[PDB]
Amino acid sequence: SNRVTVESKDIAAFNVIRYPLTTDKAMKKIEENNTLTFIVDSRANKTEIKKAMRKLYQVKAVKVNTLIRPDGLKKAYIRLSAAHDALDTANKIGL
Amino acid sequence: SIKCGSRRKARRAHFQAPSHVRRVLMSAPLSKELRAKYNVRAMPVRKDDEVIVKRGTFKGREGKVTACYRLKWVILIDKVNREKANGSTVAVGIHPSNVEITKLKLTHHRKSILERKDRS
Amino acid sequence: HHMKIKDLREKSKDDLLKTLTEYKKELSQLRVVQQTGGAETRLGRIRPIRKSIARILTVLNQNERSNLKMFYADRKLRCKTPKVLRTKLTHRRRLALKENEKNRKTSRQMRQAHKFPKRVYAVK
Amino acid sequence: GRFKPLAVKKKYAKKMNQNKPVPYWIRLRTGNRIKWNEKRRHWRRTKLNY
Amino acid sequence: PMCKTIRRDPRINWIVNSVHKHREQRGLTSAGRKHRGLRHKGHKASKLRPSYRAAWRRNNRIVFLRKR
Amino acid sequence: TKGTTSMGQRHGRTHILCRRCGRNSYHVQWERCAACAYPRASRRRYNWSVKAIKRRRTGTGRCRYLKVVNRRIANHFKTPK
RNA sequence: AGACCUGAGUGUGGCAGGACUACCCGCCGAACUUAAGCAUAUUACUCAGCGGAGGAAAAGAAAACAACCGUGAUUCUCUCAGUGAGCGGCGAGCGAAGAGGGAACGAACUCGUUGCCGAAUCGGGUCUUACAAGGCCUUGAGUUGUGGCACAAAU
RNA sequence: CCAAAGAAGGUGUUAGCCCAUUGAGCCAUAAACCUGAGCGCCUCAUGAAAAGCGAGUAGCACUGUUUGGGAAUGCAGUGUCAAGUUGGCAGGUAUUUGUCUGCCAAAGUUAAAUACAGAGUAGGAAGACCGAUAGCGAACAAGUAGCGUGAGCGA
RNA sequence: GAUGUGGCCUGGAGGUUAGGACGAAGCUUAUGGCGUGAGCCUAAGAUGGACCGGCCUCUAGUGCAGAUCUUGGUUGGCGUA
RNA sequence: CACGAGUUGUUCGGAAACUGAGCACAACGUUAUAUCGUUUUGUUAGGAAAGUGAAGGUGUGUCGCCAUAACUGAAAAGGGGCAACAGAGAACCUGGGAUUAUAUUCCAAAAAGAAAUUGCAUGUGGGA
RNA sequence: AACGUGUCGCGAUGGAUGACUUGGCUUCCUAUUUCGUUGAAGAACGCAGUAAAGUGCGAUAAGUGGUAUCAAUUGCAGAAAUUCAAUUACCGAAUCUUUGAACGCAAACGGCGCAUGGGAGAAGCUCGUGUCAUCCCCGUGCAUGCCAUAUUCUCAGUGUCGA
Ligand SMILES: [K+]
Ligand SMILES: [K+]
Ligand SMILES: [K+]
Ligand SMILES: [Mg+2]
Ligand SMILES: [Mg+2]
Ligand SMILES: [Mg+2]
Ligand SMILES: [Mg+2]
Ligand SMILES: [Mg+2]
Ligand SMILES: [Mg+2]
Ligand SMILES: [Mg+2]
Ligand SMILES: [Mg+2]
Ligand SMILES: [Mg+2]
Ligand SMILES: [Mg+2]
Ligand SMILES: [Mg+2]
Ligand SMILES: [Mg+2]
Ligand SMILES: [Mg+2]
Ligand SMILES: [Mg+2]
Ligand SMILES: [Mg+2]
Ligand SMILES: [Mg+2]
Ligand SMILES: [Mg+2]
Ligand SMILES: [Mg+2]
Ligand SMILES: [Mg+2]
Ligand SMILES: [Mg+2]
Ligand SMILES: [Mg+2]
Ligand SMILES: [Mg+2]
Ligand SMILES: [Mg+2]
Ligand SMILES: [Mg+2]
Ligand SMILES: [Mg+2]
Ligand SMILES: [Mg+2]
Ligand SMILES: [Mg+2]
Ligand SMILES: [Mg+2]
Ligand SMILES: [Mg+2]
Ligand SMILES: [Mg+2]
Ligand SMILES: [Mg+2]
Ligand SMILES: [Mg+2]
Ligand SMILES: [Mg+2]
Ligand SMILES: [Mg+2]
Ligand SMILES: [Mg+2]
Ligand SMILES: [Mg+2]
Ligand SMILES: [Mg+2]
Ligand SMILES: [Mg+2]
Ligand SMILES: [Mg+2]
Ligand SMILES: [Mg+2]
Ligand SMILES: [Mg+2]
Ligand SMILES: [Mg+2]
Ligand SMILES: [Mg+2]
Ligand SMILES: [Mg+2]
Ligand SMILES: [Mg+2]
Ligand SMILES: [Mg+2]
Ligand SMILES: [Mg+2]
Ligand SMILES: [Mg+2]
Ligand SMILES: [Mg+2]
Ligand SMILES: [Mg+2]
Ligand SMILES: [Mg+2]
Ligand SMILES: [Mg+2]
Ligand SMILES: [Mg+2]
Ligand SMILES: [Mg+2]
Ligand SMILES: [Mg+2]
Repeated sequence: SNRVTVESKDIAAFNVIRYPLTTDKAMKKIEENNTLTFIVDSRANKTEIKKAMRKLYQVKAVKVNTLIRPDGLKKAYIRLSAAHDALDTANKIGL
Repeated sequence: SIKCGSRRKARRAHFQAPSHVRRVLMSAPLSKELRAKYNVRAMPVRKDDEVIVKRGTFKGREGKVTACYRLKWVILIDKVNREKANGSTVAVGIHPSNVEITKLKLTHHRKSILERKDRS
Repeated sequence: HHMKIKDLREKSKDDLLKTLTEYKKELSQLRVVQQTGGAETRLGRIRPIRKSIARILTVLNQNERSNLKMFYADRKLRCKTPKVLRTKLTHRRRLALKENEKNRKTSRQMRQAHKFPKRVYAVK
Repeated sequence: GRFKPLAVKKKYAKKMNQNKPVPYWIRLRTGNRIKWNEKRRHWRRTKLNY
Repeated sequence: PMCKTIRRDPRINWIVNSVHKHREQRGLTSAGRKHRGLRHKGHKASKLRPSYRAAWRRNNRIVFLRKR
Repeated sequence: TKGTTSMGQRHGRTHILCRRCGRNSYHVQWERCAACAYPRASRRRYNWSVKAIKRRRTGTGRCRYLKVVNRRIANHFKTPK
């Protein structure tokens, strides 16, 4: 192998998901739609976002909706399974 | 060796000097007692040094160095200050070559510097 | 917080990876705090944690590269050395003749050199 | 309109991000020379044409 | 140039050197020397040596001696 | 007529951004750049425009690796013992 | 069957590609301009164009000068010399080379050929601390010729 | 009061003695470089004590080009094309004979003196130069803002 | 159109003499004096805030009123169309 | 002007994945110079550009033949690509009290709901 | 008268002049001074607690490591002396996103492959494990040409022979 750098498997999830959003739309989605909102990697897809959510916050994402914002950042609308409460995991996150 | 034949180059080397060259440039003379006991004529000023202003308006003012700004080419002294329009107290900057070091803040590295400097 | 470089150098690869994981977790939490306001004292910890991550990764990569350069030192492996582990120098310097190849002489040239060596002499 | 390639969208996003005033504390720095951004762009004055 | 036999043979060792890259493009081969007039010396090639450009520079550059 | 009225007849665009130089000189229909001749391997360089050459030459950008290799050459490829 | 020759396909190990291009090397190559017009001429074997390398390049070791009491690779400098050379609608204009004073210079070598040998060669493995200018092994290349000895500074 | 230091920068006015500087010298050091071709060990090398030499080549012819080269300086295309048993090339007016001088083409490598006429890296020295409409377009977040579909233009 | 001028003026260089924080250059003038003149000098700034004058010589990117001159600013037309 | 926000898709448009007027990488040829020419009239290149695999043999598993791995091949002429957001193709469509701004894109268990379609698998039921 | 005309003093507009120059231009010198498929030069995105440009840097992102220094940086904030954490200078160790000669195939697509290693896997299977189909992610190799080469690889030819 011509690549000799040490790349670990325990960090990819931290790169896939950057930070949650605190805006009013995000708060409404948390309260009503059981949905969390994160800024994610712009090269990431929905499958790896689901895996990152599972590995980071120990919740199941039934649906992930993504958009690339007009400022270049990709947003993620992540609805959790009914067995997980978005408000509880949001408090656990610190949002 | 900032000074050279070309004044343009000497001024450029002085005013674009890095931080450590600026430290060397901002040296102050030691007192006669310190010159007697260390056989050194001048040292770069340092925080917590005790200095006395020899030149300028604040001549005779004595205090402890609180800051060596090195970006404004000045040292801030606790006893040297003035009030603003608000009445709050602000530190007046003094060029280190206008002051005199009366007590040194001594550390092992500065002791090694003094041993490097002494003429004996 | 801050990780000492000597402490990182004494640690093992698995412990290094674990420390990297915990620091990445801390940096993620600090990014969250940076989004939701947060105390300036907390936000002052971001740069130390990023530099500690950089220090851990530097130790990991230096150890890996030294170990791999050791592994390919043997002539049985040295022909299969990855390009990234070989010496860089310059493209022309890599393709240029080495001193050993440059100094090659014919048997006639060597015999001439031995038979008529250059002398050291002086004139009064 | 609706269609743009993602590279063009990212160039437009960067130009949108650069279109900011200078922070106030920049003007208070030692030896500062910057007052305005002077590279501010308005969509109705000069065209990026991406 | 990368063959070990070439690189370790004194007779052909010179051509590995970087100054001989594409020597046919600069006219250094025998045919290039032929069409450059380097087959002749002395009075048959005075204006051709070392090259036409070199002799033209010698004969056409205006010389300003310091004191004149 | 020609003039103002015909300015409103100008639709589309002859050039878009170039992948190689990013100059908005890539002729869409000919699929080649007017500024750097991409996708030709070599770039446009003409001695009748020395100003353009100086605009595009080495050092006008970043020299990410050139500075590193220059420093390594200046230090005679110093390596640890 | 197999061999050789002439060509393929894969594996293995490498190289080329672009940039720079002020100077340097090869080709290509104008016109404005001057001639008080203009066509040869001039500008100019220049600009523009194409290709190539370096720290310098190119040149360089006599199929050279000369006609001497002879000199002695190349390059460059002053002079030769704007020349009682020479080329030119012999008009406008172009236009060098020996020699001499110097800079530099340990400056000289390598093939082919011809004679005498004839694999003594070169790559690969492997071992000597070693991809040794070494030893062993290898049809693998090579006898459609690698290498060694001698050729005027020699005997 | 210094001066083996007067050196021209900084500091609130014009500073040898306020600061930095301005010396001898000291410390450290991957390789490379220099030194009885520095000095050891193993290995490996090593010194002396008759023939013929470059063939589509060189020449000629024609045509083009280049040159001061002029009955043709060099080169190119095509034609056709050698000699070496008294050889070949050069000897600046063509030819045929002789006689003399040099030299031995058609394979190759070579440092230094030379260029850097809009290059680049790391450092230096400066100037009877310009002093913000000057000097680089640019003393400033300048090849920037801005203009053009574009080549480009450009404060 | 030629020439002459111990003829005037400007930026630098060798010299030589001075001047300046008790105010240098720049700038202003019903501000006088001198010179045929180019100009020079003084005075006053309720101007300026740090450089600079005279003389001998050397040197040049050395003197503007106009080039449908260049750049910058202003301006009557005009509170008009 | 300043600050803070906003663009959510298995089914919508594109691509994945069609050919067209055409382009021109390779290949070959030419040119002092590739930065030139040829390259759809079924179609590159003096041109050996197929790396696929019908039937066989051998072996595994599935049954009473099928699938899977290997050795010998029948057949298949004419290299690789791009070029349509109006041609071809294309499995979602209503209600909402779901916004300040998005929606055939959001709605969560009574999904307001009702579907249609791929890919892979497990049982069920039948055959090998 | 009023408009208007002068002169003086003081204001405004306007930024000449003079001083000052970390700039330019010109000349000269030194040297283990000359990039790139081991991916250059150029393009593009991004990185700071605060950060538009510029500078520096590359997901280790206004920097990691090492060596010298010897207490800062500085607008605010945060942290707080013998190597071990400062800050500067230098450099040996590293990092180095998408590209670009750009080279798996394309491209106004952050697209799509073939081999080969991995990773994650909430269905299923197996006893919350382990294993894991489709789907997804990552690393490496894969352009063309040429040279050498195959412990002597596989072939083709009404080429030349030989059995
Ligand atoms: K001195
Ligand atoms: K002082
Ligand atoms: K001919
Ligand atoms: Mg979407
Ligand atoms: Mg001193
Ligand atoms: Mg529209
Ligand atoms: Mg408009
Ligand atoms: Mg658009
Ligand atoms: Mg000569
Ligand atoms: Mg129209
Ligand atoms: Mg068009
Ligand atoms: Mg080119
Ligand atoms: Mg090239
Ligand atoms: Mg002219
Ligand atoms: Mg004429
Ligand atoms: Mg005329
Ligand atoms: Mg005429
Ligand atoms: Mg000519
Ligand atoms: Mg030219
Ligand atoms: Mg070069
Ligand atoms: Mg040479
Ligand atoms: Mg000679
Ligand atoms: Mg003469
Ligand atoms: Mg004469
Ligand atoms: Mg001529
Ligand atoms: Mg001589
Ligand atoms: Mg031989
Ligand atoms: Mg001074
Ligand atoms: Mg010796
Ligand atoms: Mg001969
Ligand atoms: Mg011939
Ligand atoms: Mg001519
Ligand atoms: Mg040569
Ligand atoms: Mg140079
Ligand atoms: Mg200017
Ligand atoms: Mg200008
Ligand atoms: Mg008159
Ligand atoms: Mg002047
Ligand atoms: Mg008056
Ligand atoms: Mg003038
Ligand atoms: Mg005037
Ligand atoms: Mg008016
Ligand atoms: Mg606005
Ligand atoms: Mg905004
Ligand atoms: Mg073509
Ligand atoms: Mg056709
Ligand atoms: Mg078609
Ligand atoms: Mg055909
Ligand atoms: Mg298509
Ligand atoms: Mg359609
Ligand atoms: Mg659709
Ligand atoms: Mg709307
Ligand atoms: Mg739904
Ligand atoms: Mg920024
Ligand atoms: Mg990384
Ligand atoms: Mg590609
Ligand atoms: Mg390509
Ligand atoms: Mg046969």
